[PDB]
Amino acid sequence: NIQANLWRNFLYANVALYLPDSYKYTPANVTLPTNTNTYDYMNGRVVAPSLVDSYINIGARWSLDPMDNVNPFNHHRNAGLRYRSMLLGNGRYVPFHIQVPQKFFAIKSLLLLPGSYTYEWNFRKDVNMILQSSLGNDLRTDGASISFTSINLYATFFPMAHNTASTLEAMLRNDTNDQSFNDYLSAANMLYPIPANATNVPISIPSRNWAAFRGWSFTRLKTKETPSLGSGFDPYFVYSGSIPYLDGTFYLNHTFKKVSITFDSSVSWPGNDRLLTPNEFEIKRTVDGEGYNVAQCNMTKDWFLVQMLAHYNIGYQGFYVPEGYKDRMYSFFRNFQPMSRQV
Amino acid sequence: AVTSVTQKKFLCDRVMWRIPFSSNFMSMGALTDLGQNMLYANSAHALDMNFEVDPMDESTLLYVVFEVFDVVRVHQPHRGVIEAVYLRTPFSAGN
Amino acid sequence: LDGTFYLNHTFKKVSITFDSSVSWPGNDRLLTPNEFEIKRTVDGEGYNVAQCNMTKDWFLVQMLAHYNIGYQGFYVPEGYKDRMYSFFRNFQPMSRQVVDEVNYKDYQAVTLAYQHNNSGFVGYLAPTMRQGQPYPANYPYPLIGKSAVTSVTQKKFLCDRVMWRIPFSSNFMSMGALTDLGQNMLYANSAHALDMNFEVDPMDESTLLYVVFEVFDVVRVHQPHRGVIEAVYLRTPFSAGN
Amino acid sequence: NIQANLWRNFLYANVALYLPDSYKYTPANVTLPTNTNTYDYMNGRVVAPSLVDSYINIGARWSLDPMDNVNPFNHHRNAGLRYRSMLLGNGRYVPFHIQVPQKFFAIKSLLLLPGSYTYEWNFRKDVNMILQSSLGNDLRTDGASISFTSINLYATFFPMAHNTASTLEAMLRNDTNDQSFNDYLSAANMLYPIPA
Amino acid sequence: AQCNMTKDWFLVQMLAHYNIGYQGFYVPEGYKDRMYSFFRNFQPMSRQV
Amino acid sequence: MLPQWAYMHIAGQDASEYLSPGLVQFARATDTYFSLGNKFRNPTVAPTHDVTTDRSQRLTLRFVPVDREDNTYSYKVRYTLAVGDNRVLDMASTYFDIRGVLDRGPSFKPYSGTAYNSLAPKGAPNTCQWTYKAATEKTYTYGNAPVQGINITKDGIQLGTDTDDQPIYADKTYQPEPQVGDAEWHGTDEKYGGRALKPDTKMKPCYGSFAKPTNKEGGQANVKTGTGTTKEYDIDMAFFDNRSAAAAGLAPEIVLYTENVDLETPDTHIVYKAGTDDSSSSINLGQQAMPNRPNYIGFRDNFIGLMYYNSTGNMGVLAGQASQLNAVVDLQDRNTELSYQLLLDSLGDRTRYFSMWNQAVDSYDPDVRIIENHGVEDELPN
Amino acid sequence: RNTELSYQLLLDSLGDRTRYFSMWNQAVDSYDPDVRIIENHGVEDELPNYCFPLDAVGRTDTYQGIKANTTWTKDDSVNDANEIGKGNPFAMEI
Amino acid sequence: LGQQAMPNRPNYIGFRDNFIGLMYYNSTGNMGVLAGQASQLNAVVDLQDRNTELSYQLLLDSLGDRTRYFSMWNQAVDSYDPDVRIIENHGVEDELPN
Amino acid sequence: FDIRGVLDRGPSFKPYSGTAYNSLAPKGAPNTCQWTYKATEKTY
Ligand SMILES: O=P([O-])(O)O
Ligand SMILES: O=P([O-])(O)O
Ligand SMILES: O=P([O-])(O)O
Ligand SMILES: O=P([O-])(O)O
Ligand SMILES: O=P([O-])(O)O
Ligand SMILES: O=P([O-])(O)O
Ligand SMILES: O=P([O-])(O)O
Ligand SMILES: O=P([O-])(O)O
Ligand SMILES: O=P([O-])(O)O
Ligand SMILES: O=P([O-])(O)O
Ligand SMILES: O=P([O-])(O)O
Ligand SMILES: O=P([O-])(O)O
Ligand SMILES: O=P([O-])(O)O
Ligand SMILES: O=P([O-])(O)O
Ligand SMILES: O=P([O-])(O)O
Ligand SMILES: O=P([O-])(O)O
Repeated sequence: NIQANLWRNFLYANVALYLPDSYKYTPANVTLPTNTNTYDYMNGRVVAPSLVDSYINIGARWSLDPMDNVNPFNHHRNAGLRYRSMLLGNGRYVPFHIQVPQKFFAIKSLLLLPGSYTYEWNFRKDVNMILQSSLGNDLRTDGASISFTSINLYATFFPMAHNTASTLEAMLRNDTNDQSFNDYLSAANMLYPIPANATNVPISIPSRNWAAFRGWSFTRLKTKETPSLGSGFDPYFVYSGSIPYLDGTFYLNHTFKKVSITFDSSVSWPGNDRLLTPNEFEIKRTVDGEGYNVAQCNMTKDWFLVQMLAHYNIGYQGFYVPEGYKDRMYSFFRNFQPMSRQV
Repeated sequence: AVTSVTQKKFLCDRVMWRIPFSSNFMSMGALTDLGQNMLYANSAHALDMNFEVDPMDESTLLYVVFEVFDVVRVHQPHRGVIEAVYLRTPFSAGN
Repeated sequence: LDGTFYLNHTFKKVSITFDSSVSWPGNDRLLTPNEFEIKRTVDGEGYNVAQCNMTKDWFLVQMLAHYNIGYQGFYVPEGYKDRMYSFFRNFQPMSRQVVDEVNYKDYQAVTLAYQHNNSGFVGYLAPTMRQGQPYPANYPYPLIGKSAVTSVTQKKFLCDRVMWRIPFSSNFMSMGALTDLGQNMLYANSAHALDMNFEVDPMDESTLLYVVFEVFDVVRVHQPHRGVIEAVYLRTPFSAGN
Repeated sequence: NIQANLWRNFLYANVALYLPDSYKYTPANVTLPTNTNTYDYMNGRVVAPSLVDSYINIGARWSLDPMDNVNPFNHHRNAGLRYRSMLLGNGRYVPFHIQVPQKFFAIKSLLLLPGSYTYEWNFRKDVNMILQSSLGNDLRTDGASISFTSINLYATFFPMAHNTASTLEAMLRNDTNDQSFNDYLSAANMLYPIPA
Repeated sequence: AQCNMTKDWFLVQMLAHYNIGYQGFYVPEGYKDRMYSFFRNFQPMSRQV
Repeated sequence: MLPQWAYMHIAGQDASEYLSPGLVQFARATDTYFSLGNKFRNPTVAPTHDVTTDRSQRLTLRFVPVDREDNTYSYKVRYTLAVGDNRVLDMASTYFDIRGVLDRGPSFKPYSGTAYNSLAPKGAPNTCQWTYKAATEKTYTYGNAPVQGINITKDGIQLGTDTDDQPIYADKTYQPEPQVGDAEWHGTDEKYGGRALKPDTKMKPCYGSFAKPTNKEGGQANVKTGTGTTKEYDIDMAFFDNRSAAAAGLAPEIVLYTENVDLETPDTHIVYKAGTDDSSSSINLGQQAMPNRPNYIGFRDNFIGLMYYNSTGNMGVLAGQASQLNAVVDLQDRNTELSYQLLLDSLGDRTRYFSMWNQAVDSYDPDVRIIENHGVEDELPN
Repeated sequence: RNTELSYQLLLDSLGDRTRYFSMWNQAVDSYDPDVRIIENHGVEDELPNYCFPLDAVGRTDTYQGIKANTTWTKDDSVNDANEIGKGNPFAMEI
Repeated sequence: LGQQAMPNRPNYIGFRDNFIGLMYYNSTGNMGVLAGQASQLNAVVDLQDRNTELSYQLLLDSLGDRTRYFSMWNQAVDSYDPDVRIIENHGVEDELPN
Repeated sequence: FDIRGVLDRGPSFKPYSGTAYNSLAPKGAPNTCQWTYKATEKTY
């Protein structure tokens, strides 16, 4: 059966091998490293192919429950990472030559006027930080390393007419013509621990001014996939897959049930009877007796409303697909994937 | 066909969940209607939030982006002089 | 005739010199200011760019010429400005590693006839019936694993479909079809000659250098009365002969 | 190994078979034409599959060095040519009917006013110029040919109100309102030889 | 257009959907040639037997 | 030439200015049903003053470090970034150009499957031998001998004949070759030769097996040490006749050229063997190999991680050479890398790749994330 | 009047009907263009493809070791029942 | 009995993109003519160093989407499979025996 | 210009890969067939 074999191979290579380690075993007669972050451990643990066979939820479109919570970007069909691996070559030994952009918002677009400036920057040698693997293994233990031979700075100058440049310089030295930049994300970022199996994450923000506050965004990360930038080097970071915190490869958003927000532990926001369940933002419901889920999944009608407004201003005058150029890569609609199965 | 039950769920990768501090949740300006009113309900307020999540059998992190204005103004009054003024507000800057 | 260009990667450099004396653009403009270096194989300074053997200078020139991008950072042009025969759409940098035939100590120069891999399961030097016996492969050398061989790196690019472009514009930018330097040449108290020299990779057959001298190739059509049509043609510079 | 076989068939049909002739051989017991531009020559020369095997630069994204300088448009996966072949049909014998546009810059977009004009054009019969093959063989030697049965000129006219049309013509006959056109490429074109 | 459709009808359909036809035939802009439009769906075909 | 340029609309007015006003009004009133725009040239003419300098002046500058610090965990560079008189610099045009040596290490495997004998059934052995003592120790063999010979004598398999009509025997260092065999599927008894791995080269499945060549004719036999000027290989002929052949008439039907080689499995591992034992043995003829998991390794999207940001003890510096007051003030509280991902997405199309910045977004295959199982079109038996 | 059709045409004029939106079962009927119009460019089957025995040999005969004394005698340091095939591995073709 | 056959190489044959080659352009002894019937001065003046066919290729690309096909002018751009021109060898997912 | 005519693409035109004939046959397999041979002449 050629077709059945094609499908079973695809399922095994792409899904079954990426099941969590708890679905795997070590045969007697095989000794694997005790360090479970190592390639030899990940490569040596055995997966029963019938865990994801050609009859897996047959006739359904459905992601596997255990896989929802596995980082889907740590994968050999991550095409961006595959391209970036192949830009270097196909061998482990690579003398490299790359150009690295300046990203800090205060200077990355600054127009600098005549003068001599000291410009200094620090670069990482930590392989788990500067390299990425599709398996996510600890590259420090698994023998990756880099040395820097030379770092030069390049700069390009529009060949501006000198009278014109000189007039431009003089205007830009006036305080009324100071330049200014906002960081694109424009946020104070905060991380809060969620111990294994915890379901409630309360937070306080001690009393402050909220003038100009714009709102909240949030998501959930794995601690093992989140390095400390709290110092030069993080000894506890033993992972080299995608780092959502830094790169935007978020994938645990479906695990939020609900958020509630309370100014001065007495005034609920938005309150005002605005929401169907007005005292909180319910993202999704399992027990849904009034019928508040929407769009053929377990996401609530309130939450769907809030996100469509928040991204597109769509919601008060009917729900519809947003214009493609307004629905970009990290946008809600583009990424929303309702699913069902029977069992 | 066997007697069955049905299961429903969704994925939504790549996003962060967003709750704009805007009176109708809509984008009507970067500086929001409610962000401006907070200058008039001109006191300090404490904030409490309680997130409820599905259990995961490993430690995880809640990541909250508090959306503010994070700004620099750059002044270059003379050859080889550069002066920058930073303001993040609200949530004004630490060390 | 049809635009299916595919040998652009074989150019190494071009110099452009008016009246045999005046290198263009000259004026210390480029990192290598006496010629347009397209690609470098030896590159001690690290002037190559974008993870291939194309130079920073040439990449600046082609991005300005097609998109006016280069003075304020490099980035992807808008898709509708980057069309089928445009530079960025077709630019394909690439690398690989291979065994280091000089410094890999166990290296053996095994020609095709003496390699084996899938002995027993494939035809010998032909798409014909399998032959042989199961046996360890002698080729290719592994570039990976704990016994990866000593290697070297090769990099290059393709850029099919385009023609390479050098605008006669003082800053290389499109600021007007009638360029700034085109206008200045009007005040040339004399006629000038031009030398160009192209350096290319050798090819073991006859090839042709195709140069497009970009000018104004115009007709104006006058129809004064029924059944009368009159036409005035001007191509300038490089005015016609046929 | 189904997957390995699919990959190897792909590499062989699409890459190895298009390698330059210097990578090929003629078996003793095989007699090919001495005309190397010929289909039977290009079809009969043998390519060792292991020249582009499933382990070719394994783990790399890399065009083969000899293939960089092989015209990649002369290929059975050129979808435009494949479509143009199939528009005609799947057999060698084709009664055809086509419409061919005017490309000359000076007249292709001209608004032509009332009057009678002599309009003449010449059409090629040379099958190497007017046909294209994916292998690029000499179609004259390989027996292709064409006959033109008729060529008619079609012209479409906006059904313009006659008074409005008189106004328009009157304006366009003024030399102030002379039409003008620039050839799109807008270049003097020169070819210079480069010996092997 | 290399099928059994007439020049007349091709003119009417191109005019009716795109206002194209008195000044040359060409491919309409994609956003004017939508899911149920003429050009998007037009599929001329030939074979020998 | 200027009157000419005007006349040919190479320079001068655009058509809404040089055409008669009556025609322009006519065109404007009728454009939506008969278009005249493309029939009239509209010149564009670059400015010639106050845009570009006519002076000698570099477009791109390269600065080398004036100081650098190479530590265990980081590497720090200092530049004097100079903006000369009558120039301005957009910092968006600047970048750090880095050269060095990267080892991605032994866990890097930029492909699925094996480079070695990928078509071999995954539990098939190479032609090979083992020893066993039940007791006297004997050598055992399994495999096939694919090279047909004219004859076999004590000198090995005869592969050809002279112009003197004398036999030509295989050169043991590379013949017979494992890749060679009968050329068709299709009267007497025929003699054959082949190679075999000796017992001391521990059995591995054929699938995955690689051994480097030890001569230019592709032979793999280990080269013997302390030989002097004469190259010697670990190769011995082993001869065989049918177990059922008459003892008084024994003669070779098969000869195997047995050798030890440097057998490796660079990209596969053993997924089944009957016990802990590793040796060549009868049971180990049926060990099964599986290809190692793929593991691409590269720098990150947009080279995330390479430069320190939002990181207290490694803050970048941009300072006027007069002062020293740093214009960069960074916060552990800020997220520069993510801010830049989101900015790129708002500016352009993140499905497009740009090598210069390693701009190649992390993605996944949607058919892997969410399994759509519409089964298979297996209606016809194959 | 035809309201259902009117809404189909309306939706196509406002946005991109190739996008799906579960809320309204908005997922347009379509077909595979390669099913509606068969493009028969044949198959890239130039290389033969083979099935092999699990042991990669198939049928073998049984062989004893022999050594030259040319006279040949049984080599008692060698197993007397070794399975070796003559010729190529048994194969089938698909 | 054991002779082996292989299929002949594919060879598509059609008219060219945009019917290139069919009409003479930029070819001195075969110049087109458009003239006023009386006083037959030719308004077509062509040159051997002009390239009308390529000029039209490039014009079409500037005006619209060359990935779309229009049968009326054989408008179907020459292309190649990107994964043939540049081989990306990520191996095969042959982990399971078949 | 609306052109009608007769085109012969000639014997090198092959608009497909593979064969139209017995495509599933192993590529070295014969038809059911006979031959003669003399070492008296016989049919096999
Ligand atoms: O009421 P739901 O949750 O089954 O839609
Ligand atoms: O047609 P869109 O809305 O997907 O850009
Ligand atoms: O005020 P400055 O331009 O002389 O520094
Ligand atoms: O100087 P490189 O980038 O060509 O190695
Ligand atoms: O540069 P001139 O000699 O043409 O004035
Ligand atoms: O009106 P005329 O000058 O073209 O005879
Ligand atoms: O000068 P006409 O318009 O009467 O020919
Ligand atoms: O002298 P030219 O270059 O105007 O013909
Ligand atoms: O694999 P090659 O042909 O670029 O060496
Ligand atoms: O063509 P009419 O409407 O002016 O007669
Ligand atoms: O006959 P007209 O050209 O004066 O309308
Ligand atoms: O006109 P197109 O670029 O949307 O196909
Ligand atoms: O032309 P400038 O740069 O000397 O004013
Ligand atoms: O054990 P390896 O596969 O990381 O060398
Ligand atoms: O849009 P992509 O990055 O998921 O292919
Ligand atoms: O069906 P194809 O394009 O993989 O031959």
